[PDB]
Amino acid sequence: SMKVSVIIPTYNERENLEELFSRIDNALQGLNYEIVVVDDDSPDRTWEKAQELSSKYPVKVIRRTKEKGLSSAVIRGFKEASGDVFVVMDADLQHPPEVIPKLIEAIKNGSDIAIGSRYVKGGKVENWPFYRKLISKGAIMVGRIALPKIRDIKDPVSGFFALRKEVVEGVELNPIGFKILMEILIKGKYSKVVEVPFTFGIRTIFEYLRHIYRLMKWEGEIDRIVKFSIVGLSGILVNEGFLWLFVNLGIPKEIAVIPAVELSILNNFFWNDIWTFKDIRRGSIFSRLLKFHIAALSGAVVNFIVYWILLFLGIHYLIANLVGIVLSFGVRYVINRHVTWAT
Ligand SMILES: Nc1nc2c(ncn2[C@@H]2O[C@H](COP(=O)(O)OP(=O)(O)O[C@H]3O[C@H](CO)[C@@H](O)[C@H](O)[C@@H]3O)[C@@H](O)[C@H]2O)c(=O)[nH]1
Ligand SMILES: [Mg+2]
Repeated sequence: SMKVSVIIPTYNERENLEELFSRIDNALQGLNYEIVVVDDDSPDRTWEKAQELSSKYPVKVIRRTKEKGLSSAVIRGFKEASGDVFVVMDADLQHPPEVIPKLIEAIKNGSDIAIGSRYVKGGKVENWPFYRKLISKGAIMVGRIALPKIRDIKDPVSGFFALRKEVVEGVELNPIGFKILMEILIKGKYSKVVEVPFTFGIRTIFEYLRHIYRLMKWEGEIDRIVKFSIVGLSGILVNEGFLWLFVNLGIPKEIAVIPAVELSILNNFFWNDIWTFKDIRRGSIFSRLLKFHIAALSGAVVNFIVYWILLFLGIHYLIANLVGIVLSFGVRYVINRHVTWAT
């Protein structure tokens, strides 16, 4: 036997509690389940509805008078729950309790985390327009790319998931976090994660980006970027340095850059292999060298195209030039982190 805590944070949720609880109990009938409801002193009748339903449903109601926030509510729920398996979902019925068996079965089969996912095969998000569905996936893309850990997670931003209690014991999760699932995906202890398709139902970006910056720092990814830029600086030295020498020994300036840029690449790869990424090196050292070349070149292409496009859009050459170097750097790092150094 296992005890299942369905944790549900609430603010102004009322006309949902009756049919929500109805559907949880039917889906979770027989299983030792508890419903933990954290309410941030909502002006809504609720909390008040929830303790009355504590007469007909196993419900433990938490009333926060001087704390607010979706992610902070879930943290508390983790503290107040005695089950072995946690389920987090929303009160507004956008998360269907009928897929909760499918979530817990996935935990039983050996997965530490089970995510109700909109975007895996089978998943749906009805009633949502295509441009709002794009920017969601896309924002998700930025996360999957910036955080290699969650690369394969197609819906890391779900508020609808399940997890084993051991994933969050003794872990400190940011209460200011935008989305709790990713705090768990980054700082949680686990081995397996699975996504479970569900159909999203009927009833900010700069906040999301600061979160990723926080997760990128915590994972040490900001460090990797810092140490990457330092390695690039050395390149500038070895590049210009061998250029001057080359030009002084007769070699024309137009033909001296060619070996000088290449010696800078070799320089930059070397320090990168044995410093920035010494922990995630793999395959041949010649094969990492080959890919690093593809990386430095990819950034050149990205720089060229972005430069010229901005020019056609009317942007100042010096501003188009700066954006084209920045984006070059970004792509060169991403391509290096994911491909050249594939963990
Ligand atoms: N204690 C507390 N509870 C909250 C708060 N805000 C929301 N809750 C509860 O969080 C649930 C969802 O809030 P929504 O306002 O409905 O969020 P959404 O934008 O519709 O859903 C999006 O974010 C969710 C969380 O990640 C996702 O589950 C969903 O996919 C979607 O991305 C509701 O049950 C709501 O009562 C809060 O500030 N404090
Ligand atoms: Mg909602």
